[PDB]
Amino acid sequence: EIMEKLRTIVSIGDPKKKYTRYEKIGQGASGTVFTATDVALGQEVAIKQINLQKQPKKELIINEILVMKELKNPNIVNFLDSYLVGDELFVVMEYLAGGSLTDVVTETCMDEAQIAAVCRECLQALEFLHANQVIHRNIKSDNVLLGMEGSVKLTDFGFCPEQSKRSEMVGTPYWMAPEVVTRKAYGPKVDIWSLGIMAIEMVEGEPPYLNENPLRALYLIATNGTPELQNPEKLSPIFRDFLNRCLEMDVEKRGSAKELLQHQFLKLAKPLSSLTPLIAAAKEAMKS
Ligand SMILES: N[C@H]1CC[C@@H](CNc2nccc(Nc3ncc(C(F)(F)F)s3)n2)CC1
Repeated sequence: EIMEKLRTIVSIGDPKKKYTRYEKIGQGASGTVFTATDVALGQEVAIKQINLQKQPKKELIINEILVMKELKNPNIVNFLDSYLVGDELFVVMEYLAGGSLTDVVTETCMDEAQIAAVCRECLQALEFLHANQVIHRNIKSDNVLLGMEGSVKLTDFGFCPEQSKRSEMVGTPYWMAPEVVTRKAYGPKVDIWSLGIMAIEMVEGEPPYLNENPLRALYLIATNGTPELQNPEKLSPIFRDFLNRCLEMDVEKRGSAKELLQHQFLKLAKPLSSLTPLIAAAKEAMKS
């Protein structure tokens, strides 16, 4: 087969002439991710190189790249373009110079206004994914990019994780909502849950359940959910309220993305340029 319908996403041309100074940045289960420079625009991009030959049956399934093509939003890392050489698909996406939310969380302390900005930006992205029936599933520190000009973007989701029951857990899935860990049918609002968790992490410098064995963490998530703050009184009442609405254990009561964009806590937001000192400090701390 000719893999039809590649026509819909591939542009003509050699991606090794359109882009230069490739540098490897991420191996990965089916994907090398490079960084590189557009020879015409100067712009830096991420390029995922995919061997369709080793793409087990996942052929039209992996033209959910076409879904990436249709669904574009300021608060996600967007598809830019794609090229083909032989059976190597190069997918070109936005590159954001900055750091991950994790790095900033580990090396700086954030105030409530800056946390309010991040959450605002994350909720805009969520609202978008949700209106288009995408659940992200992995809303963690590690999948938020903070841009040196104040951009916030979500990263590392599909749709268009499942571990055999017979397997040990090694990692703790600290971000996962209750209804997820007990393997019930779930919806969008799990992303809200996880955002909740992520907000705690921005305050505490760390995720919940890091002192915890994975199976205990699972249990606590199912029975208690709302991880329960080291020192509540440290947080403004409005922020705790925000947390509460995100971390409501009954799905129906927990807030939607759209609801929560109207919550009073996002009115604290500082402008996004307030995130840029956070990044510079994180870069400085990591020169080790
Ligand atoms: N899934 C997480 C997000 C990617 C991250 C890679 N490191 C990094 N560090 C500084 C800036 C930056 N910007 C990016 N823009 C686009 C990008 C790609 F599309 F590759 F994800 S990474 N990325 C580590 C784990």
